[PDB]
Amino acid sequence: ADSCIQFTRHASDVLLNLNRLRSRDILTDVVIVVSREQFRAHKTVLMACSGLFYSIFTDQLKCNLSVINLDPEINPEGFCILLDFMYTSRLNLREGNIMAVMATAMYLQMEHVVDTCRKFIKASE
Amino acid sequence: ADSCIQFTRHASDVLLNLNRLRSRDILTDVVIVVSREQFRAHKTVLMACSGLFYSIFTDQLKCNLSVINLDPEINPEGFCILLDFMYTSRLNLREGNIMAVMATAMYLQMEHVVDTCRKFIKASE
Amino acid sequence: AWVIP
Amino acid sequence: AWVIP
Ligand SMILES: [Cl-]
Ligand SMILES: [Cl-]
Repeated sequence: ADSCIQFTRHASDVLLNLNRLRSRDILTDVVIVVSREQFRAHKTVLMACSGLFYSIFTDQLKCNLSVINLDPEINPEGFCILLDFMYTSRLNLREGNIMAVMATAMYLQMEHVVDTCRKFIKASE
Repeated sequence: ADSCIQFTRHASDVLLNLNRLRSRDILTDVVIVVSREQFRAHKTVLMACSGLFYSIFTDQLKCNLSVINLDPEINPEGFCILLDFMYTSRLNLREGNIMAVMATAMYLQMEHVVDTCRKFIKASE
Repeated sequence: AWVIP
Repeated sequence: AWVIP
């Protein structure tokens, strides 16, 4: 309908509550393994943020897996920063992690993160 | 970290993608039954929006149910409008549905919706 | 909050 | 979009 009203803060409040569920380990349904570091998450949030996870969890066989192992070249801290960004909209981008975050965002197909990483790197060159 | 950058549109893009998953029936894990009308949804989104669903899906027995039957006094159209609001931030509030939406929001413990309904009713009195 | 989107 | 929150 064209007659709707909108609650401005709704989407951020939903994201804040999904993050709360993740911290309390409520209804998490997948473990992402990155070089033996394990991260519990919600498949729907991963699919909503990452082109790679969207492709994974829409596959008729992988949709049922409770563990997903990422490529061993992926940095666990880079993945952690990206998972926090998925659940909070905030990216902890630092000189010491930018290359790992950018490489991880390229792999996860998170184009907005790749774009800001490219801009920060270009600014330092 | 206090050094984070934030992507303003992230939370709304996540919500838009969760709604897309719902429309395509991807990874929906519960059917909410309202007077024999059935609504497929994601438990995490319901818990993130509604105090009632948060209480339901954090219960050690109900967390495992794939069907939840609501009170027969709940109006299916009112529930539909609220479920759409959960997934989009947009509330289709109309003269013909406001009482049903308000009663449903009180039952689902969705205080911001109850508040706008009270304001619209008070304005017409 | 509420607005006209 | 990116901002300082
Ligand atoms: Cl992104
Ligand atoms: Cl609400």
